[PDB]
Amino acid sequence: DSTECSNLLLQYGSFCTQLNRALTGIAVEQDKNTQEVFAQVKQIYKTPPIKDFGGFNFSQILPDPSKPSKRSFIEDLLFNKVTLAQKFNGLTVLPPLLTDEMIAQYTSALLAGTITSGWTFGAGAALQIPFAMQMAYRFNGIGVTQNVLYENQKLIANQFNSAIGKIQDSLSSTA
Amino acid sequence: TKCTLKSFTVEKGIYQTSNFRVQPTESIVRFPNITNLCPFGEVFNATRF
Amino acid sequence: LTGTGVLTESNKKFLPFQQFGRDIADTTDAVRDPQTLEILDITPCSFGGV
Amino acid sequence: FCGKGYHLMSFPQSAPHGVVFLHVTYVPAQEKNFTTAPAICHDGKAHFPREGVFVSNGTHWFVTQRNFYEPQIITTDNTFVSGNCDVVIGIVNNTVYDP
Amino acid sequence: YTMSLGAENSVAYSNNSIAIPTNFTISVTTEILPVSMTKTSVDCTMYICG
Ligand SMILES: *[C@@H]1O[C@H](CO)[C@@H](O[C@@H]2O[C@H](CO)[C@@H](O)[C@H](O)[C@H]2NC(C)=O)[C@H](O)[C@H]1NC(C)=O
Ligand SMILES: *[C@@H]1O[C@H](CO)[C@@H](O[C@@H]2O[C@H](CO)[C@@H](O)[C@H](O)[C@H]2NC(C)=O)[C@H](O)[C@H]1NC(C)=O
Ligand SMILES: *[C@@H]1O[C@H](CO)[C@@H](O[C@@H]2O[C@H](CO)[C@@H](O)[C@H](O)[C@H]2NC(C)=O)[C@H](O)[C@H]1NC(C)=O
Ligand SMILES: *[C@@H]1O[C@H](CO)[C@@H](O[C@@H]2O[C@H](CO)[C@@H](O)[C@H](O)[C@H]2NC(C)=O)[C@H](O)[C@H]1NC(C)=O
Ligand SMILES: *[C@@H]1O[C@H](CO)[C@@H](O)[C@H](O)[C@H]1NC(C)=O
Ligand SMILES: *[C@@H]1O[C@H](CO)[C@@H](O)[C@H](O)[C@H]1NC(C)=O
Ligand SMILES: *[C@@H]1O[C@H](CO)[C@@H](O)[C@H](O)[C@H]1NC(C)=O
Ligand SMILES: *[C@@H]1O[C@H](CO)[C@@H](O)[C@H](O)[C@H]1NC(C)=O
Repeated sequence: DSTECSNLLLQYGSFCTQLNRALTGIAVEQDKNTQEVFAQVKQIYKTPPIKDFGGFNFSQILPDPSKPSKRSFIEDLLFNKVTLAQKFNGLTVLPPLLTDEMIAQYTSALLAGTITSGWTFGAGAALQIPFAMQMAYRFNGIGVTQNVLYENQKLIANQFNSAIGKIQDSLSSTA
Repeated sequence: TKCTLKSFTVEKGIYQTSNFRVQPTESIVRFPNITNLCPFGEVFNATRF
Repeated sequence: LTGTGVLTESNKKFLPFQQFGRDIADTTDAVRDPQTLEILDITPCSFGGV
Repeated sequence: FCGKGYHLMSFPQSAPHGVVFLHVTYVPAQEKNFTTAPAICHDGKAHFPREGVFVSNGTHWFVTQRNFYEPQIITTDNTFVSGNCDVVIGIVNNTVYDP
Repeated sequence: YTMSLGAENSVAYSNNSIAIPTNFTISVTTEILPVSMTKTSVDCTMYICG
């Protein structure tokens, strides 16, 4: 709010301008990191069923239907558990170019494509595959024969459900 | 190179060197052909200011 | 203008009201000598790229 | 990571202050639905595919690759024998030809 | 405009359905990546003394 503002700006403005270009480069770099991690695939998919993935319960990591937010229950706990011009003498906080809603939508698209299509969805047109047959292919990729999976499908489904329940209880409780 | 690095021991590689190796000893002055004295006498000694 | 440097003859034209010439980034590249009206380019004593 | 699709090769070419990659990649052109099953129950024994998945056209069954529709008749060379038909979920009844 | 998430698509998950390609396409895509920035250096004698 000082007087002779034009003279002081003309005398010392390009130094501050270079520093502001540096900070703007930092900000667009962070936006580039966000696009680098959350935008592998541009294809957007949706998951109609909830409990036909070979007995594997997916209600809480998939986004729940019939809510204005595309957020899941686990992501609800994630945003809940973390606590956050004249006031800062001119320092301002630029909003992210990708808002949290589209970040949640990108995670939803990644989860939907993964569950519905295995590794295929990023390559091209999505090819549907059952989740059990996908698990058979992942076990074959590891080195164990797939015949174990179809011999103990309910056991692996129960272990996965118990594990995600343990993660839910760990995130829900104060820690 | 030793002077710019500020050390007697200099390692292997390239080293940009800055120093006035020249040190010139010649001075030249070029002023115009004006040689008449200024009327400082009139301004300073004027009988009436 | 007092300084140590190397003088160079260059084809730079000055308006009569302009005696001292400044290049980009406010260094004095050119100057008009009073005795002889040739415009003289100013170059550093050491190029410094050694 | 390397172009878009299943990757075949990449040819580098220089550029002033840069490099350009020409990625030769494989893309699935057309799609077609098929009925699928995890295993085949033949002679009281469960048969799981050594490579590929089971697809069905009409009533008849083949085993084929994930990335190309090349239907081959099911053989004891194509599938391996393990387990029993009861423990597997989603098994269909069919036959296994043997050479 | 609102930023495009991408092309909308829909696939129907089923426990007894598979999608196997019947034809294939061989495509050449272009990816351009910068390598180096033009190297600069400063002459201290010129920067300080002139
Ligand atoms: C998958 O798990 C969730 C939670 O782990 C189950 O949600 C529960 O649903 C019952 C009714 O079906 C409610 O009484 C519980 O309160 C819910 N739990 C929570 C934590 O909200 C969900 O039912 C499971 N899926 C299936 C198909 O059973
Ligand atoms: C699915 O495709 C196979 C292969 O073309 C069909 O099998 C052939 O069917 C014809 C007529 O029934 C026979 O003459 C051939 O000998 C069969 N060949 C093989 C390789 O099996 C099969 O009938 C088709 N199923 C349907 C009706 O969709
Ligand atoms: C596949 O074939 C087996 C026998 O080869 C079928 O098992 C029979 O099922 C009937 C119907 O309940 C029973 O009455 C028989 O006792 C069963 N036989 C044996 C040996 O278990 C089986 O149902 C067939 N599967 C399908 C889907 O048709
Ligand atoms: C897969 O797609 C290719 C297109 O690249 C098809 O090749 C075309 O075949 C028709 C019919 O003979 C020709 O008229 C075109 O000239 C071909 N295209 C090119 C670029 O040469 C091919 O037939 C398709 N395969 C199947 C099984 O449908
Ligand atoms: C200036 O004038 C006075 C007389 O008014 C004289 O006495 C004096 O000497 C003069 N100064 C000079 C520079 O001669
Ligand atoms: C000064 O005098 C010299 C010779 O006495 C002459 O060559 C030069 O042009 C003159 N310069 C000016 C500005 O009068
Ligand atoms: C597979 O079936 C679904 C639902 O019936 C349909 O929308 C889709 O177009 C089918 N796939 C092809 C390649 O026609
Ligand atoms: C497959 O999904 C359909 C659709 O609800 C269902 O009727 C059928 O029982 C399911 N079969 C298995 C083996 O899960």
